[PDB]
Amino acid sequence: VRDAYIAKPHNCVYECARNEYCNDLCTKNGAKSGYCQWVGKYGNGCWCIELPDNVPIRVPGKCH
Amino acid sequence: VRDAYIAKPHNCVYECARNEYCNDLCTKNGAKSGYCQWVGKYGNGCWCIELPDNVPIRVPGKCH
Repeated sequence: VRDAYIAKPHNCVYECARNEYCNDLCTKNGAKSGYCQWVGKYGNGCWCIELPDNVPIRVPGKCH
Repeated sequence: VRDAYIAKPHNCVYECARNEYCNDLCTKNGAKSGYCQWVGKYGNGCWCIELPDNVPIRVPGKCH
């Protein structure tokens, strides 16, 4: 498992305005919990705790 | 076509913090354009202009 921004196609974050939205998105995908980052590595977006390894995450590179 | 909040499965909005994120999402799904609406019927989320009828929208009920 890993803690990371959960990705949507292709190598993009899910933006967010509140923590519960991210908690729900994360747990639906198997993570323990999640919250909304504002000033993390990739800016605004959902961050998941203990996301299963085969769920895509945001990594270095361009989103589109 | 209708102006509406585009839905993420299942009956969820896409939350947002910048307009390009919504315009990108809405136009990929065939809308004329879209923007990040902070306040509205279904609170913060992407609002699309003239989304095609076959693309789900947020409707009453809970996101799941």
